[PDB]
Amino acid sequence: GDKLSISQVYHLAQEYRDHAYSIANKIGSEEGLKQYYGLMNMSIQMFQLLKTKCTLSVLEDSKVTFEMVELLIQETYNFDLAELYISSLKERLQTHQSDTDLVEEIMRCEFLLLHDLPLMRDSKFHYKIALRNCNELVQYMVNLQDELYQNWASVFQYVGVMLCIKLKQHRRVKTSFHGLLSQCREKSQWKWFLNLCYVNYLLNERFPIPEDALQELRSTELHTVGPELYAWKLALEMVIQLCKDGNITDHLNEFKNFFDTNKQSLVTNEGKGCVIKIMPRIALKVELPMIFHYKELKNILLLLQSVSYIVNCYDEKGNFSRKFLPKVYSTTQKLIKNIAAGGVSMNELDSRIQTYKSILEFCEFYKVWEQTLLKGAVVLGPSPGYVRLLQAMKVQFEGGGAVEEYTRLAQSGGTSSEVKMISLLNCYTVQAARVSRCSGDKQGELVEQCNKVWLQVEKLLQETDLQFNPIWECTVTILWLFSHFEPFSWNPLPCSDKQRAEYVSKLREFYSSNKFVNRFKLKKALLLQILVNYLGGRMLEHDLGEIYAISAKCFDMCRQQGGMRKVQYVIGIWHLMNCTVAMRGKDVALTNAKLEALVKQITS
Amino acid sequence: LYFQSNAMSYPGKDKNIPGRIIEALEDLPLSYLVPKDGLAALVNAPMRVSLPFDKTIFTSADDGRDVNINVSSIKNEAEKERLVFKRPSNFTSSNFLEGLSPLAQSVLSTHKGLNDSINIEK
Repeated sequence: GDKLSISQVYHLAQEYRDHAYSIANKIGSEEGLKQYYGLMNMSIQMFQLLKTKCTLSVLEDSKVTFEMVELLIQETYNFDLAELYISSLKERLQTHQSDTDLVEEIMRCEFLLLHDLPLMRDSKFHYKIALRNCNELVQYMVNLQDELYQNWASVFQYVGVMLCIKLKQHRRVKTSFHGLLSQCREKSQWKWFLNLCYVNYLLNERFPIPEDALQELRSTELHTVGPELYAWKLALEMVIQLCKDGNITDHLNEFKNFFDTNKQSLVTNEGKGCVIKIMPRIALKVELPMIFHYKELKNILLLLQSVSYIVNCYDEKGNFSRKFLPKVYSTTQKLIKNIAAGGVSMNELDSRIQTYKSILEFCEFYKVWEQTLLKGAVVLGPSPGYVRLLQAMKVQFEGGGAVEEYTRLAQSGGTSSEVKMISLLNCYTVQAARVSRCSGDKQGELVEQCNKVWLQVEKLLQETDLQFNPIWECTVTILWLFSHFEPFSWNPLPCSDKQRAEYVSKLREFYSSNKFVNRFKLKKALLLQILVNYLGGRMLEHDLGEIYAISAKCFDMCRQQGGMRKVQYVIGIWHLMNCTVAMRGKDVALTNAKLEALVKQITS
Repeated sequence: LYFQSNAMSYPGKDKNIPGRIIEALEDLPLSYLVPKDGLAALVNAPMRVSLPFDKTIFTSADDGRDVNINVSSIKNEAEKERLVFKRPSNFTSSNFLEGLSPLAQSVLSTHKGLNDSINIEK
């Protein structure tokens, strides 16, 4: 029969695989896809040839099985088959474990069984099996006083956490992270890595970040953790500022200094990933190509910076976004076009391209969003609910109310809480506006809805980090006061004297910090800045000179963005009074004229 | 309650225009609330954590082992073993045998019938 040496078959299996990796970035048609998988097929079959037609030692069997199964996991849907090979390997290793050093191999079998296979499966049923068995494994290993098994137990505690995340067991995740982190050596690369996983998970869910995790993040040392993981730290610190609408100047400068001194490290290390040596013979490789590669990282940072400036809109900060989102877009297009091997699966490159495409979708989305802010009209879907949010806002802009649109969006299960809450707040604003202008007949159906929608806002806000976002906290205060006090509404909702003082006290904090001449500081969101000063000027200011100066500023500020004419008109009524009281003839004339001009535009 | 505004007359007061601030917001989305969903996840993915296993095998030059190399459409359990490769969402680009060793090329050609590879979507 036709024969080859055992090493020749092994090297052929490797050659077929490594050659597929070498052309993995060159698949542009069905033909190329057939050839790519034709190679992988041969590689797998050659590996199978070794396992079925040869007598392999435990180490040989381990190596061959791992390389083969690696392909089953990354190239195929044959997960059950992969699992059978690893399970078989595991049982064989256990038979020789007494007289042969095989711990490394056994632990890798468990990693494939509990981490790699379940994640690729992405099945809830198998996630539960994995989590159950993983906890069983950890329990068994912590009972071994040996340092090797103690460290391995830590790795699989981390696997368990990742399984909890996929199962969306958020209370268990937090509990597991804390228990996991508490057992790690302090100021170690391993602990700081896990803490980064923790913070990122919390940000993904917009959960409040505990103080200790925050301090742990800030204490992360570059020279202990390496330039790759530190870039991730810096990125996360940027996202934190973005989520709280904080200032990013300091955080930008940190990235700047980081790049100046560690650019070369990222470029020379590009592709090789990040290796965390937990112990001798316990090394974890971490890959985050968007963050670990220099070009990809700057591209992400430029996106985050631009998103942070969207709300600014009309000023120099806004102009930055309009200028550099196109750059992010074009850069991303080139990253897709010039994607390289290797030697990684075509399917790895495929997932990276999919993420690149999402970035393109973010660029378009925020382009539309910034224009909507600027013009007061709507003319992507990178995240759930974004498309129908823009559609709902379009209806509201057209005086359609869009209650049903917002309500349905706030009720869908796939949408983030942030989108749900934007929908609920706009919905509350509409309903509160209707309570004000509608007759006493429909007042009954409108106030309950206000109270209903409001409790929903409070509930979601209380379980997100938005409660610590001053823009969001101020919006809540403003909307409550507008809906509970004359002359901001014709029919204010009922409230206790304690509630009034509560919200009036919140207003005082935001207004004293953001008055037209400290984390009460609001970004220069035009509409927000005007409403807070309007509300503060009406409720908190007594001096005529101060009231006039504020009303004048509010009045004039409205011109900076479209869609502000009805707001400006109401502000105009207020300013006219202040002119009338102050007996300022010239200012009465100009203000009346401006009101007349606004009426003509509005009633078109 | 009394306020000077609603008491005194002004342009548009008789028109259908909001005279109080909450009514002015009925057709104005609070668009300064810029959603940030997906951005944190963008930092977090794509991400891979793996266990590198670097151990050389088949190094003994004296090794004498060699290998004999000459070797449905209904829902079945046998399809567990039959390989199904992953249809990718994208093409990674807008003759792949080139570079293969002669032996690799020869074995590939001899077993061309076994290359009726099935590619499927999730």
